[PDB]
Amino acid sequence: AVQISKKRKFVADGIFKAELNEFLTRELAEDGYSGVEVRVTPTRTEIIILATRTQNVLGEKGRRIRELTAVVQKRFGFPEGSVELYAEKVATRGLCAIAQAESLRYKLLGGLAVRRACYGVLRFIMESGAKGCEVVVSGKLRGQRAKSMKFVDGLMIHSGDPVNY
Amino acid sequence: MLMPKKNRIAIYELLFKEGVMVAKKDVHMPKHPELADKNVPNLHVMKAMQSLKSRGYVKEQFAWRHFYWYLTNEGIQYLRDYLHLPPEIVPATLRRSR
Amino acid sequence: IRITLTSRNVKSLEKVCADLIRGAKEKNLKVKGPVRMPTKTLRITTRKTPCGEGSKTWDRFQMRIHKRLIDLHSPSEIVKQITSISIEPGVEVEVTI
Amino acid sequence: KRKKKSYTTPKKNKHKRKKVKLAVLKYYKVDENGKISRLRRECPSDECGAGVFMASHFDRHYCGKCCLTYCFN
Amino acid sequence: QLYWSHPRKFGQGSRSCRVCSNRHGLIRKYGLNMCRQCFRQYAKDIGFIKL
RNA sequence: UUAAAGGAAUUGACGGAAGGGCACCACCAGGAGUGGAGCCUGCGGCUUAAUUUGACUCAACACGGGAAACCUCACCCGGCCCGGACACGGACAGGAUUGACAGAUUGAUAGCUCUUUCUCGAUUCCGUGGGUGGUGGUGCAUGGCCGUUCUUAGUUGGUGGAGCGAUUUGUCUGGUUAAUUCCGAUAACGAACGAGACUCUGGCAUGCUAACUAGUUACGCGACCCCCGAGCGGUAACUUCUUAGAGGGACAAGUGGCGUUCAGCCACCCGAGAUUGAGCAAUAACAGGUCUGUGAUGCCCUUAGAUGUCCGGGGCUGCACGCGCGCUACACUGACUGGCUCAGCGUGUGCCUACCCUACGCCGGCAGGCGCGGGUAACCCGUUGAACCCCAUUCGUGAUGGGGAUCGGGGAUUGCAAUUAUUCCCCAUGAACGAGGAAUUCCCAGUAAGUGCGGGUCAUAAGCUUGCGUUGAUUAAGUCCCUGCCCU
RNA sequence: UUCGUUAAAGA
Ligand SMILES: [Mg+2]
Ligand SMILES: [Mg+2]
Ligand SMILES: [Mg+2]
Ligand SMILES: [Mg+2]
Ligand SMILES: [Mg+2]
Ligand SMILES: [Mg+2]
Ligand SMILES: [Mg+2]
Ligand SMILES: [Mg+2]
Ligand SMILES: [Mg+2]
Ligand SMILES: [Mg+2]
Ligand SMILES: [Mg+2]
Ligand SMILES: [Mg+2]
Ligand SMILES: [Mg+2]
Ligand SMILES: [Mg+2]
Ligand SMILES: [Mg+2]
Ligand SMILES: [Mg+2]
Ligand SMILES: [Mg+2]
Ligand SMILES: [Mg+2]
Ligand SMILES: [Mg+2]
Ligand SMILES: [Mg+2]
Ligand SMILES: [Mg+2]
Ligand SMILES: [Mg+2]
Ligand SMILES: [Mg+2]
Ligand SMILES: [Mg+2]
Ligand SMILES: [Mg+2]
Ligand SMILES: [Zn+2]
Repeated sequence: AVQISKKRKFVADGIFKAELNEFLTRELAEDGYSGVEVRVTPTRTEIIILATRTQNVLGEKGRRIRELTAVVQKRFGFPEGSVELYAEKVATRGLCAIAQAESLRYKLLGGLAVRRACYGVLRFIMESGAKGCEVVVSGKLRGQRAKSMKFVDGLMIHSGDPVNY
Repeated sequence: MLMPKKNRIAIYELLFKEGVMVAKKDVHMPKHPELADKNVPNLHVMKAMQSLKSRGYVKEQFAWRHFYWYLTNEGIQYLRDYLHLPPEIVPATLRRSR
Repeated sequence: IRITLTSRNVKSLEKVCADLIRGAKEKNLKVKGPVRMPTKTLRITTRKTPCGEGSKTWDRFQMRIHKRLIDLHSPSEIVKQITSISIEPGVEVEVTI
Repeated sequence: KRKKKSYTTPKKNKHKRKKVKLAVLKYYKVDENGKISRLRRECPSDECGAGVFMASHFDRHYCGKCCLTYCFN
Repeated sequence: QLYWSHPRKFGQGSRSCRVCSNRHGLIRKYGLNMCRQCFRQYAKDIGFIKL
């Protein structure tokens, strides 16, 4: 019945991807959040959440994932159970830098001081097969002026195209 | 200031049927779009949900314009007080999982 | 009867095109060519900064929307037979009879 | 800036609307210990005049729920 | 009550942003509602690349 | 009275110290200009009830995509509402908490208040704590992002020499290059980040792959001049033209000279190309800007007569003045009229909250209106019949017919509302301006400049900006004198 | 040719 252009439907889908991904990294900051994958299918719209700790996604008895299914379906326009969610456990914890920063947030919140936390995440990323990391923590640290503390080990490529992948 | 008697019981009936409430920031000042599920647009919805988020019943999340309300286990334990009025019915969040 | 494959990534476009031609060669259907549409590009120029300090330095964001069309004249039963294909989500399928 | 907005007081401190009536309201009049006599005027039949009585005025009559206003010479 | 006069069907005041309602900064007519302050952060997420 | 004063020596940082390099954001040889005149738009000073504010050398000054009639709006003037969550608690009205017609006051038919008195019913009203909000302050508290240093080429570890050690050599006398890019000399050897390499685009080509949403040769339908088998457009095969996938193709390879065996420069040819333009871009700093981007945030102010949010006006535009980016001209290589002839990016609809792109016919001189049609797009605008340019006439060195600023009258369009800002069209008034002093900006080939179109805000909507096309120069291809930066 | 001052601390 209704239709829009190909030049606008793709950017609407991309805004949907960014909306869902950043809202799930808002509300699912408790467990280890890595990313989402959404398959476009006209029968059942499948949304796959790649998470490091899948226990909070699965809930107690399959409650939180159905609640987030209701969250998606009661605004984004998918009645009668069209959107279905599926979780994926991520085995490599040290691979996802988003999960590393997400765990570093909760370690820096409840005590666990900055030197020890940075050397801990460097040791964990270096243990998990990575060639080289660089953890930079900036802000007000034990004073007034913002001390820029950088920590780097291994090998790192900064310039060119293949930095992004 | 008196909400009609159907209003609060209808929005609580919707929250009991689903467990997830959704609204936007648009309280009447640029434009008046009604709520996609109910009769009152946004302001009475926010006034009804601020009492639930302020008593520690329903969690709150925000997605760039939109308030998404999150049901809690203790949220259901305090919605037992609303469940004084109907019989004991579990909503379609806690009962079963397909 | 035509089928439009509208794609976001050209590598997955060529992969699903090779898969479709590989699955369509063995049947007794006159398979027409995957016609290369011109690439759509939505360029957006951005100030790079919330406050105006420095030179007029502009972000230049782009997309590369690709599009292919095939012609497979067949009855609707054969069309629904060809329709069931598992696909990468970077490609969208439309049919037109 | 350091702009100081001071109360120049063009107008005095005014009072808000306060809803005040008598103690109780006797709408109906009892005659001969059982017959009910009506003094005030009812509201016309526009899904308002079921038990709603209109307001008294020198030449107007005003309804409470749906705000129907009637006039007569 | 008269809370909403000025019916606001046009102009700068009608355009409200999807991200933070920054109606002072402009909102582009691209089938899109951003600020240019947040489109920079979210362009690589919605599918725009610099090249 | 004091817990240090001091000595060599090491690394930063800093010099109004020296040496060597690099840079058209420096110069040379030039081009285009600006600064001269008018206008457009920001900034300062005035004025104002308010002329909201941030930014002040590059690294502020058509920048906040900042083009404001109300919104935007944060500034003045006057007036509504609380969205005052939530806990304890006062009256609790023998259930009376919120909404308003008529008249006065107010722009208002704000029940804002008053006279009048109907209605809704345990969500109330008031107090004490607490929470919310702010384009309020603090970017010299902050995050993120950007700018600048710096698109310059510079940084670091392992083993080994020197030193007791901090440290140093490696990372360098010289040559070359855009480069700490290499060659060389070598107490240094293999290495790493950065530069290259990477990605996109442009240039060439295959009968490699292939197309009724793109064309071509013949052929048919079929019009037209000579009439003589010819010519010009309208309506069965192949990708050469259009589009896009892979692969190829260029590497200073070949020759001669300049150079130490070198690293590498110069002339020619084959070649489409003897190399195009961008993106990303280190170690590390500025106490650079942004709290006026946010539901990013620390601290301070307020929260009922509001620094919250609306409503109605004015304002950012306001003028003796100075400054900056730009536009128009100062004409005959030209202005006017008529004819002819060529594009390339890209945009466009019932939107995840308000909306187009426009063909055809008629009317009107025009700005415009009316009816009807296509397009959610290589399909429809559209074989984007653009401007510049080319041909013919007029003008004839006169502030002239160049310049069109200012100014009056009228007519159309959006918008609820255009007047002390819309915009467009017609008539008329017709200024300075005679190629611009001191100084100063950008630039090395499809490049400067002339010239038009498309996107951004948009409804009305570009003189700004981002991109695309047409025509298309002069003169260098060198240097440390001026300036700035780097290294030792 | 000339161009003044910026404490105590804070790694
Ligand atoms: Mg920092
Ligand atoms: Mg920090
Ligand atoms: Mg900090
Ligand atoms: Mg600080
Ligand atoms: Mg600015
Ligand atoms: Mg708008
Ligand atoms: Mg803005
Ligand atoms: Mg000494
Ligand atoms: Mg100007
Ligand atoms: Mg200024
Ligand atoms: Mg001034
Ligand atoms: Mg403000
Ligand atoms: Mg601070
Ligand atoms: Mg030793
Ligand atoms: Mg050294
Ligand atoms: Mg082509
Ligand atoms: Mg860097
Ligand atoms: Mg919060
Ligand atoms: Mg203020
Ligand atoms: Mg100007
Ligand atoms: Mg709009
Ligand atoms: Mg006049
Ligand atoms: Mg202008
Ligand atoms: Mg200079
Ligand atoms: Mg001192
Ligand atoms: Zn926003």
